[PDB]
Amino acid sequence: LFSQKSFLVLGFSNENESNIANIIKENAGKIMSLLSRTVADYAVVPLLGCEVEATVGEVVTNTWLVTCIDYQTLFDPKSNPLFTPVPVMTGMTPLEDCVISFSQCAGAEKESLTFLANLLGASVQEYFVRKSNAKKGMFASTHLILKERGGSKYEAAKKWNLPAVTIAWLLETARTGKRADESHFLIENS
Amino acid sequence: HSTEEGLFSQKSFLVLGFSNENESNIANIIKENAGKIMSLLSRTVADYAVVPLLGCEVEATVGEVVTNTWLVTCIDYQTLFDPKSNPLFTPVPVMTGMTPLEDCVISFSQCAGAEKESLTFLANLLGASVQEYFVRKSNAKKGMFASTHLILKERGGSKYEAAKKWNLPAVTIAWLLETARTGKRADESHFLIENS
Amino acid sequence: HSTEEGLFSQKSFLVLGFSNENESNIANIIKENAGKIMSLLSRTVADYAVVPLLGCEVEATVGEVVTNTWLVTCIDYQTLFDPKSNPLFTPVPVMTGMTPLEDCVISFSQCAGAEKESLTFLANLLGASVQEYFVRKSNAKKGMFASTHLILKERGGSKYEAAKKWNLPAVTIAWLLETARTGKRADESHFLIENS
Amino acid sequence: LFSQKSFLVLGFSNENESNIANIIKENAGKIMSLLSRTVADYAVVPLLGCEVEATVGEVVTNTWLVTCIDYQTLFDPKSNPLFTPVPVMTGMTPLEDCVISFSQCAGAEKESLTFLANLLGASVQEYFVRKSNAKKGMFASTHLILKERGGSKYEAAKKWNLPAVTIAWLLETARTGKRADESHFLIENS
Amino acid sequence: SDLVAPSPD
Amino acid sequence: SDLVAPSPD
Repeated sequence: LFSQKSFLVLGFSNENESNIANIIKENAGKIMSLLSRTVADYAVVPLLGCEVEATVGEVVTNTWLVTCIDYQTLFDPKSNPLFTPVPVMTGMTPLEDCVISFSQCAGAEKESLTFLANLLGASVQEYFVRKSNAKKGMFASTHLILKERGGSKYEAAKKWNLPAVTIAWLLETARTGKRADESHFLIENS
Repeated sequence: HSTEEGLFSQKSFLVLGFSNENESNIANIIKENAGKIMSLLSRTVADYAVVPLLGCEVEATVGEVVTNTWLVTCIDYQTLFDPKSNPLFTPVPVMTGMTPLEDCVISFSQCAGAEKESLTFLANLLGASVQEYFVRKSNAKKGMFASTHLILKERGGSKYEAAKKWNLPAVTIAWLLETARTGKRADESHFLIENS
Repeated sequence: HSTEEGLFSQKSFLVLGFSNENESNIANIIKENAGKIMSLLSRTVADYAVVPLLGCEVEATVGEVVTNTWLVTCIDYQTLFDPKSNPLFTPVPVMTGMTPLEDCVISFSQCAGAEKESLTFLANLLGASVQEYFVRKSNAKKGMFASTHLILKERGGSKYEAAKKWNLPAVTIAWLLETARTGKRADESHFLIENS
Repeated sequence: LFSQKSFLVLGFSNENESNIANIIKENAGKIMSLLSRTVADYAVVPLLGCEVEATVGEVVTNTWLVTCIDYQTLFDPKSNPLFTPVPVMTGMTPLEDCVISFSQCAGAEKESLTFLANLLGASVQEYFVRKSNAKKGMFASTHLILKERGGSKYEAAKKWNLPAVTIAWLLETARTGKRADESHFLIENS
Repeated sequence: SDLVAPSPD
Repeated sequence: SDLVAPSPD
């Protein structure tokens, strides 16, 4: 799949670096050296970015790599904001009182979105609920994050009058360190 | 973009160099946006010192020296602008006593609010008249004076097209700031809006 | 909507009741928009007397008595608003010395600029605190206080929905003005944003 | 005052190190070198402690130094828990919903106690109040921390039914990362 | 119910 | 009052 493409792997622990290089080699890509050979076609970095000391082809995230392999398609890094480093105001937790459930998100995308929500202080629950329940251990949700009008959770947000917002809502919150105004990002206005 | 988030939550400010009236007005605006006001005798270093557009003395250590122009602009757009992103957000260097724009008449385009108010202050300090409307001919009956210069930020808009059509100079804000900084009327040809 | 038309072309103004600083600031703003400034000893009747929000003495005949809130609002939107279309454009009746809103905390929605500044002045005069952000719980660490009342103009928007969701009173500007006029905290139930 | 005593200064920025060495020299103490001379009588370290690589006489905090100079008395480092490194469970904020006012605390002691309260997430207000007030910008207090039965704030805590607790309460909270039970540390039981 | 289930996959 | 003041020093 990745035949004739070359990669640097940067910013990871020793173990995770070796793991990502191996996935790359299975899809026919080649892995390069420190003080490096030639400029690599792609540099794979962590989701929040890191130092990129060499001129490189495209700075991409491990989220991009796994999504390309999962759908066996070479996605443009510009087609999804999680395929390139995500700006995060360090140390800011603007969602500390929020409870998020995601809809229409899968795989690596869902993993990364969950990482970001927790980093900003929100708690993420697989199930979307309107009333806390001590016995089943679920808390009422404050936000639905999704992609399209539609689905079980969409309808629930409408019945329960809870905001159902686009992914852009979370990325803008991360970028600024302040809770974005949900009312500028409603799924209903998309 | 901030709903019901406090703009200055957990930030602290000194306010220095203003009149009693503006001091209370600035403290009051800061507090409405969740900021804290510190004392002259306070224990610690404030996050910000808020000062006049041309600056004043800041003797106590503070995090960043910023102007009320910065303060008010942030509060108006509920956005935390970087103080370095616009030269009017930190004290503006002015050669005191020079009036190099004394025969000029300026209209601004694409400037609104607090930014516009401060740019107008500067043009008047350098001796120019500022007119709200952009016209090419004085008209005594209607009380309007022709503008000599348009200052703006980007190509586009009614006053931009009017300045090309009437062949009057359209320059960046830097032109005005550069003139104030040096005390000599700067060269318009380095600042044409068309070159950018 | 006015290009390069002068906003106040052919209109004349007296400015009364302000400090020296605000007097020069108001005269300067009027002149930037082509208005004329008349003398205390002038021959004729000015089109407008510009006065403070709560008014002052107007002994000479003038066309209409208007507040700087009206002035500034007109200049900011390059629109000639009718002074009767908003009660803050002409002097506002205030029972002097009453603080009926002393335990209240107000946030405004759909008010910006000059209007918002004057409404905030009035709420502070009646003894209330005004907070920029609309929140339901005080949070000491973040320096934010819960608001007790939302004042707004129309149904809709983030703070409106938040006031319904948290079940806090959402009232028209009239509520605040009516309280000031009478010196007694008015009944919120006559002013619910939902009834209109 | 500190005639014939010698000191290492460790763990500080360059500026703060030079500042502390100067205070020491004014009270006739001597300042030692890296890979060091002899074992110093005292090592001055930050409040939360730091690495102490050399055998030294007594590990003491800058809080101890200033308190000794303020009362012109050479206090035993063991006489107050702020004179030696304070155990802090790193990253823990057990007091995040608390509002503290201090009584009977002054100078360096009050500064250090305030540092610790904020580090654990509490907000500290100079004035002790029972009702939040938006206009004067004061929030209701949850805790009084003090030393003795007595004083204005003591009496207020009783009238308002707020816990008035010993300093031990705060140090134990810091040490464990969990909010200590106020009822084990009441000033009334001291 | 009061409780909306997963995105099963 | 409802509000006890500092330890002024």
